[PDB]
Amino acid sequence: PLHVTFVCTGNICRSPMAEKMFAQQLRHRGLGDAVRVTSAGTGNWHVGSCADERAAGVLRAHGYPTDHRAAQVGTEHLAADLLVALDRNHARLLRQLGVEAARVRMLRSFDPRSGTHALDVEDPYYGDHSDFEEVFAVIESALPGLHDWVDERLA
Ligand SMILES: [Cl-]
Repeated sequence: PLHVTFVCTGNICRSPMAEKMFAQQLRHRGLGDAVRVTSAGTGNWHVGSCADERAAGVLRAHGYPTDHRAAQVGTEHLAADLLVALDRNHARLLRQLGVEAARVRMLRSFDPRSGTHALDVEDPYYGDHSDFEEVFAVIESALPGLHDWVDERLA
């Protein structure tokens, strides 16, 4: 059972959205039981909390699940086959956490339009609904490449 996890700071906005969106797609693709998808944060001040409301609101609006319980990065996540970081600071930390460079990758690097220098997924925490809608757009735009990665592994 392949294991892919998404990582941001608080695990209440960006990472949780990626997790659910990806999970959903995997389900549509009949790959539900082949891949395990989670998300965790580098910080510990939101641990156990539900996903940010504005985040849930956008997921809901697009028909995605919103059930979520924030977790801090732990042994569980550090053991995933692929750690996907939302921005480059998350990437730096997972790296300092012991994960080898190759198992750590930024979400946008999977965007089919991405260049060599991956882009951060801007944090929408200090904005409103539209900002999360934007983040959804950015994430949706990146996931396809993550699917290519999964397909390859499952083969
Ligand atoms: Cl967050």
